[PDB]
Amino acid sequence: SGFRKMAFPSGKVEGCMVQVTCGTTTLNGLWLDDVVYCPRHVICTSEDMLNPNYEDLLIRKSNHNFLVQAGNVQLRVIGHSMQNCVLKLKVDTANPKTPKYKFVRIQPGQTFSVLACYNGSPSGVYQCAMRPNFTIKGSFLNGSCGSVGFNIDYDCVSFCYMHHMELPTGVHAGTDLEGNFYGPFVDRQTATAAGTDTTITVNVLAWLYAAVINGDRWFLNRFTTTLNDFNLVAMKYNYEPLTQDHVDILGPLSAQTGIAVLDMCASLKELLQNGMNGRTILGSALLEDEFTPFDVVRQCSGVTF
Amino acid sequence: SGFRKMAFPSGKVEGCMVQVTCGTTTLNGLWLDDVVYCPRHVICTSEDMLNPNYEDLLIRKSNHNFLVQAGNVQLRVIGHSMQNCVLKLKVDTANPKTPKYKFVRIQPGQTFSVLACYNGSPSGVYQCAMRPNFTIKGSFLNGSCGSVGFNIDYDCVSFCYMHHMELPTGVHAGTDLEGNFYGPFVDRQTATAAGTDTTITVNVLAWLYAAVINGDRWFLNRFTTTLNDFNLVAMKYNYEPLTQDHVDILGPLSAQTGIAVLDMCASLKELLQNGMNGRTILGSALLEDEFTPFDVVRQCS
Ligand SMILES: O=c1[nH]c(-c2cccc(Cl)c2)c(-n2nnc3ccccc32)c(=O)n1-c1cncc2ccccc12
Ligand SMILES: O=c1[nH]c(-c2cccc(Cl)c2)c(-n2nnc3ccccc32)c(=O)n1-c1cncc2ccccc12
Ligand SMILES: [Cl-]
Repeated sequence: SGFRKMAFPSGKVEGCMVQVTCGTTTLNGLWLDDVVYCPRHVICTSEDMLNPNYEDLLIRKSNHNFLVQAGNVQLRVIGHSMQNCVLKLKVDTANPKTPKYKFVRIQPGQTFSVLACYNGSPSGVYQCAMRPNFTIKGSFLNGSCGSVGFNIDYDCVSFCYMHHMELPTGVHAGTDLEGNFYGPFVDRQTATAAGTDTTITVNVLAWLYAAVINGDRWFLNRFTTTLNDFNLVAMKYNYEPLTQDHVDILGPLSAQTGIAVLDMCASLKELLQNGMNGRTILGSALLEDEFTPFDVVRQCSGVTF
Repeated sequence: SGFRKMAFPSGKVEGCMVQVTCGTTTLNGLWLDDVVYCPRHVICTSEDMLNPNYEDLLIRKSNHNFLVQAGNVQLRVIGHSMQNCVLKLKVDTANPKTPKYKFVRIQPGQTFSVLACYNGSPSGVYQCAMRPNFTIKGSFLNGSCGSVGFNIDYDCVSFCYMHHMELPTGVHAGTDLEGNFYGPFVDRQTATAAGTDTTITVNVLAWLYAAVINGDRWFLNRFTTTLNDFNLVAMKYNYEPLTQDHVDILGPLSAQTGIAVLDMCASLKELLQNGMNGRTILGSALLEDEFTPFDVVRQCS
């Protein structure tokens, strides 16, 4: 029993983190096979960050301008290229600790484990969700760029996030590993801000199932709802639409608890309309929305990697 | 910016996790140099657990009755010894991935990371605290025993917890890596009562400082309190007393923010007495008590 913010074991990713230095800037890179991936703004001075044309800025660099430190060994850079916002440094040595891996782009609401690093060295690991407004509520200090987010499935690490920037309100923006930012954010100095956010409905439902699995049941009720009737209520409370796919993905939790998804939806409807009336669910006084259905299954069923 | 329940990277501990089988029971062990540590109740059946004579039960076991597997590689046990409530299984091979390590016994209120494992393989990693009643609010299923808690103190892995049992409350109890239980719990079936779980006041104050560092300031006020007067309000609300040592440990955060510790006590006093009035602090509608002062400094600077 129990339910915690639970990250994937991070060892497979730790073995891939390196330090990348260009000029007076140091940040983190991800070393997979014979390529090191890092944010392309490693080549930028703070002065460069205004209307930068990265094609100019990168042609003014050579291989010897990049210093890649992998523990006690210096990897020699033998080529470089950029894939949209991600710089790819070709090195002379394939990382012998490369895990089985994929690059995936996740959807708003999906979660991942962040391995926060400084100077190529892992510092901590925590869970994040990609918010509907395409930010993440991370914990990142100066020097954390190039830290990555990932999920694991069996023996395969699926990298889905590379950290690039902090926004004015203290939330974070970054790219997938193929170099495309999540959301309208850009690796240049602009006066932009995160937009209005919403609550990830399918995740709140997953977490209510986690609560039932752990014995917290006070919020259940006798009612059911149709999917459309639920969504008419959800929109009023700034919740994301629940799709039929979300209902399907919640199936395993419904089977394990015996509570139909639309029955859970009626429970959530009543919590939104009445509040929690001083009670708590899994130690929280708010409805938690950064556990996916799979996060609940992997934790409550003891999946290993 | 930002503030998250952050665990230490688990890779150094992953390299020490092994599977330990005795009879039909499989749980986890910790492989350091040529020794594997695991809960001694691995040798018990559920019927043995009703009234176990661990000394007699261990005498009856042989080295070959302990099956140890590191990944898909089998290790041969060449000795077995009581270590309070854990077993030390001597094996043929020193673990080549043994990190620099020490065994530390932690204090109530201190935090640590847990690598939850099943059958010798890792499931996930999370942060938790040793509660004032010497339980931990973990996430553990059947088969998780032998999973360990740890901190990474600079150049060294500090192992502080090995998991042994879930109490009827759904919270968890275990030993340090010397095999001595935290709290009054025992590795046998009892009508074990758990003490009063109280809130870790020094940690709540640390987390309020984290909130100010991150820009949440609405809860500060111009009232004042003495330490004794604050502590009277604290235990009214089932908070632990705040000691002079706690005040000094909050020194670095009070210096960074410019807010005296007793002035933050005045803020916490008002929050306890009036509530939050529908506002949140660091994304929470409740006061968080599982970040130590050290956790906040580590994460915020
Ligand atoms: O580390 C970083 N480096 C840089 C940086 C980029 C280029 C050159 C240089 Cl010299 C630096 C960041 N910038 N700055 N302007 C940007 C504009 C668009 C994109 C990224 C940007 C940045 O946001 N972060 C940070 C990341 N996460 C948390 C942080 C907390 C506190 C301070 C910085 C944090
Ligand atoms: O895995 C475990 N194994 C055993 C066990 C011990 C001896 C023999 C056998 Cl055959 C089994 C546990 N027991 N049982 N009585 C005990 C009495 C004192 C100490 C430990 C005890 C135990 O509590 N746990 C568990 C640990 N954490 C979470 C759990 C969730 C759900 C079920 C079990 C959980
Ligand atoms: Cl809360």
